[PDB]
Order: sequence, then C-alpha cells, then structure tokens
Amino acid sequence: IIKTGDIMFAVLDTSVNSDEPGPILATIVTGKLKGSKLIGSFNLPSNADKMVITFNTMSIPGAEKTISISAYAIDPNTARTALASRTNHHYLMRYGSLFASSFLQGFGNAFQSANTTNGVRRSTLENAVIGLATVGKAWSQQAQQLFNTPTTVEVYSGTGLGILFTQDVT
Amino acid sequence: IIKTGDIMFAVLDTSVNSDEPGPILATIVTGKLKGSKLIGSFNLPSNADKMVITFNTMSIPGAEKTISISAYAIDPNTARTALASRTNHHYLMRYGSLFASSFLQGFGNAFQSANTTNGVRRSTLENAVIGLATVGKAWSQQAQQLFNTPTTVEVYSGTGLGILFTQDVT
Amino acid sequence: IIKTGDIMFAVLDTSVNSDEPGPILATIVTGKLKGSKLIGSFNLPSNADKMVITFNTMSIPGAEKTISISAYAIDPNTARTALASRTNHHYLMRYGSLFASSFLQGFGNAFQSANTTNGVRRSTLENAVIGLATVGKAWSQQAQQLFNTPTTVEVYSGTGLGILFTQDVT
Amino acid sequence: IIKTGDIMFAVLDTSVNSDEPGPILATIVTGKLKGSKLIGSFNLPSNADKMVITFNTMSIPGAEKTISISAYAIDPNTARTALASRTNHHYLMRYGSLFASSFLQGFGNAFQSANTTNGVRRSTLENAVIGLATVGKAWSQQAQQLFNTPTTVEVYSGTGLGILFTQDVT
Repeated sequence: IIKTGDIMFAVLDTSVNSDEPGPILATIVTGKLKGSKLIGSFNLPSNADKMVITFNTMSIPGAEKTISISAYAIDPNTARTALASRTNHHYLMRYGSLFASSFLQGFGNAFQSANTTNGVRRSTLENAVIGLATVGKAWSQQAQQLFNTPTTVEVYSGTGLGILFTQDVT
Repeated sequence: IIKTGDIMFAVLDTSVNSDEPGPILATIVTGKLKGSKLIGSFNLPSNADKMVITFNTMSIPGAEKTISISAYAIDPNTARTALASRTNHHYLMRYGSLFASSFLQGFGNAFQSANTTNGVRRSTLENAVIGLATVGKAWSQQAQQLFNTPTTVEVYSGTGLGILFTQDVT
Repeated sequence: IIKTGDIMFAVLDTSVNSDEPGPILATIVTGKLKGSKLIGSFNLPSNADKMVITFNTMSIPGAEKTISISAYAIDPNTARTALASRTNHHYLMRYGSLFASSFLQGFGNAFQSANTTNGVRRSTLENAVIGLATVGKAWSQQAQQLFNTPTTVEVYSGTGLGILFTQDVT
Repeated sequence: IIKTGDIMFAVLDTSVNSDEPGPILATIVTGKLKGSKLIGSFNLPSNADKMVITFNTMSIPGAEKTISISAYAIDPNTARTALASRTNHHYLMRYGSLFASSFLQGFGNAFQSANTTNGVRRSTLENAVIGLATVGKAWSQQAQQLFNTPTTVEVYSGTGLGILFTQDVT
C-alpha cells in the first residue's frame, strides 16, 4: 500500500536527454518497497530549464505483475518537481551563428558601399570583405532556423530522486 | 470534519516554480489533523507577481483513502491568497536584448549615413560600428520574442502556509 | 519470464545507419536467456545526435515461436536510451557548399561592380572572377537543398548495449 | 524451419542497379539449405549511398513449391543491412554541366557589359565569348533538371551477403 504524497527515495539508472524521447527507469532504495523498478517518461515544459519526470509503472520485487501508478520525481536538495543535472542553451550555435553571419553581411555591405559614384578597389577589398557579404547573407538564411533549437536538459544516471505519488496505489 | 473558512497551517515541503507545471505537496503541521498531506496545483494570473496555490486532495494519516477537497494557500504574513518567495521579471533577458540589439542597429545605421554624396572610411568605421547594424538587426528580430517570457514566481520548500477551505469536509 | 525494468545485456551484431531504414538484430550474451535474438528498429528524433533502438521481437533458443516484446536499447557507460557510435553532421557538404557557392557570387558581383560608368576590363578580370558570379548563383541555388541533409547516426556491429523491457514478457 | 534472426550466408548471382527495377536472385551456399533460390527486390532510401535488399520468396531444393518469406540482405565486413559494390553520384554530369553551363553565361555577359556608352569590339570578342553567353544560358536551363539525377547504386553478381530472416519459416 502507498498513500498519496508518500515520498520514497529512488536513484536514477537511465540517464535522460530532452532531445531523445524514451522511457526512464528508477530504482527505489529506501523503504518497505526496496528495489522496485519505476518506469516513466519526461516532459520539457517548453519554457523551463528543468524537465518534469513522471513515473507511470512500478514493478515491485516479488509481485505477480506491474501496477499502474501516478507519480512524479522531485529533486532532493531543492524539493522541486523538476530535474536538470545539466541544462544547455546553444549559445554558440544560435548566437554564434546569428552574430557572425549577420556581421559578415553588414561588414561586406559596408565595404561595398564604402565608395560610390562603383570605384576602383584592390583585390582583397572585394575578396575577404565584399565577397563575404553574400556568405553572411545565405548563412543568415540558415541561421534563423538554427535559433529555434530548444535548450537540452540532461539528468544523469546517478541522481537521487524523491518519488511523490499523487494517487493511491493498490 | 472541516468547516468552510477553517484555517489550519501547513508547510510547503515541495518547492514550486511557475515555469514547470507540477503537483504541490504541503504537510499540515498544527491542529487536530497533524501530518496530513495536501496535493494541489498553482496558477499564475498572467498579470500578477504572485501565484495562487489551490489544494484539491487531502490524505489524512489513518484514513482509509484520500478525500477530495477545496482549499487555497494563503501567505501567513500578508494573509493574501498568493505565494511568492521570489518573483523574477527577466529585466536582463528582455531589456538587455531590446536595448542592446536596437542600440547596435541604430549605432550602425548612424555611422552608415555619416557622410553621403560615401567617401573613404577606415576599416574599423565599418568593422566595429557599421557592420554591427546588421547583427543588431537580426538580434532585434530575435529579441521581440524574448520579451514575451513570463515572470517566474518561485515558492520555496520551507514556506509555511495557511490553508483556507472553501468547502465542507466529510 | 521477464519483469518490467529488467536490463539484459546484448551485443549488436548488425550495424545500423540512420539513412537506410532496416531491421536491427542483437544477441543477448549474459543472463538466463542467452543467445536469444532481438529483432527491432530505430528512430532518429530529428533533433538529437543519437538514435533510439526499439526492439520489438525476441526469439528465445529452445522456444517454439518468436514472442512479441517491448524493449529499448540503452547505451552502457552512459545509461542513456540512445545509441550512437559515430554521428555525422555534413559540415563540408552543407557549410562548405554554402560558404563557397555564395562566396563566388559575392566575389564575382564585386568585380562586376568594381567599376561602372566606361567599364574596360581584362580577360582574367572576367574569366575567374566575374564569370564565377553566375556559377555561384547557380551553385548556391542548389546548395540550399544540400543544407537539409539530415545528420547520420551509425551504431557499429560490436556495440554492446543493455536492453530495458518496458512491459512484462509472458 | 527457420527462426527469426537466423543468418544464412548466400551469394548473389544477379547484378543489380538502382536505375533498373527488377528481381534479384541469390543462392544460399552454407547451411542445411544449400542451394535455395531467394528472390527479392531492392529499395533506395533516397538519402543513402547504399540500397536495401529484401527477399520475399524462397525455393528450397526438393520442396513441393516456393514459400513466401521475409528476409533482408546484410553485407559482411560491415554487417549493415544495405548492399553497395559501387556508388556513383554523377559529379561530372550534374556539377560539370552546372559549373560550365553557368560559367559560359557569366563569362559572356561580362564581355557584353565590358564596355557601355562605343562597342568597337572585335569579331572574336563576340565569336567565342559574348556569343557563348546565350548557349550557356540555354545549357544552364537544361542543367537544373539534369542536377536531379539520383545516385546509382550497383551490387555486383559475385557479392556474398548474409540473409537475416525477420519471420519464421513454416
């Protein structure tokens, strides 16, 4: 029997990544149900740096079959119902490719319009500056799509958890 | 039996955050129902700096099952029906990307049209000023969406509560 | 019998590539069910650098028929539910064909506009510079389509992996 | 009786080509069924450099008739489920006719615009340079459609391959 709100401590043993949807396994370590296997999933709230892990199957050792369950994983040392061993916003892929393609475009167009009647210029004044103006343009067309890469949240495979049951377990 | 308007004090033992929707657990500390566990949710009113915790399930120690309930969490200090241990308006994510990208755009376009019939310019007159006008423009297009990040309200895990019941308990 | 959450170690004897969809076979090495053949498939989540293997058939040596099954392959020493022995982002066929097709266009248009009204030029002033403006214009047209080639994830044929069963096996 | 996952080594005796749809025959060389005639087809995943061979009819010597079957051809020394003895992207047909058709157009237009009001240019200054702009413009028109020729995958007729059965044989 498990009441509602009964926190029991588990350990993660399947490291999760927000980019790869898959089942997550945890193993209860302390309590009258020691060694039970919790199978669940996760859900990134699309505006948060931590992912919410919900467990929906429990395999008690010595039980005949696995019982459906409603549960959530809270993070000890924070008591928050969200886990993030490492969150990663792509600051060099979304901002390093948006501040470098646009800069190339601007720095090339500036050299192009630096003289107008269209004026005699040296070969490198059109090689490594004006020529890049197009490189930064096309790159920019492929840099706005790189910006929409969601932040990736990874919970490692040794993290302790507090499993909180939101409903009674038969 | 808990009558409508009866207040018993809990302790919010699960830290909550507005970004991540998850269950909220509070253990009643004082009164004739000691150690009872309240499971509920939150709601950000989209125009307030505080969030409303509304408990809707109570598990009494010794009860056969968990009873449905209607309750609200009130801050013991201000007596308001809203909790916020820390409210975070993103003044650097939204006013640091709107005042810096647009400033770069303006500072670049100002150097672009400084002299016009465009005469000879030094390399930094197009590298570090004019070329930025594009990196501040694209950034601007990616900063009008950063402005819509909702304020993050966080209630800690030691926050004492008051529980106001708006319905009779049988 | 196999309970939910039971991890059985297997070796992948069929190398896989994300480009070509095909069945994947894994032979269990350790456990009470040794030598059983797991037939399954794979999925690339279109935003991750690793692929999720979903075994769905198990042939036990000594059985009369192959049993349906639900299991995922987890990568040991990482415990993640995704496998990747080599991940290939085509940084030369997508970015090398986008930074060179567009660079030719800009480098050619710069020489084309390098003098405008007479516009008297040399034979090499239009052979390998201005004449390359058009080809780049074509190449960059065919390089936007090259940018959409998905990354290829390859799991080799010696990769040992755990198998986590998400449902009971009777 | 053949289980699921059983690998039997066969040799191809019908060379295949991705451009020519048709049946592919293989003969099993090792095992208790030495001399069967696997008949199958192929598939090109439209983004891969190798083709997937799938057999769906097996003619055991001495059998009453040929049996419907499910199998895949895996390539030894790689173990991958795809075969390719020679992969041919038409680099000279697609890029040699794109970098020369478009180069002619630009090289001709550059000579055309090399002087504008006074066009005292000589006869060869329009024979094989300016006059080549139009033909190039035609060739580039017939080279965009030529760019979409799919890659040619060829598996030769001495190619030994393993056969992996994904279904039981009765």
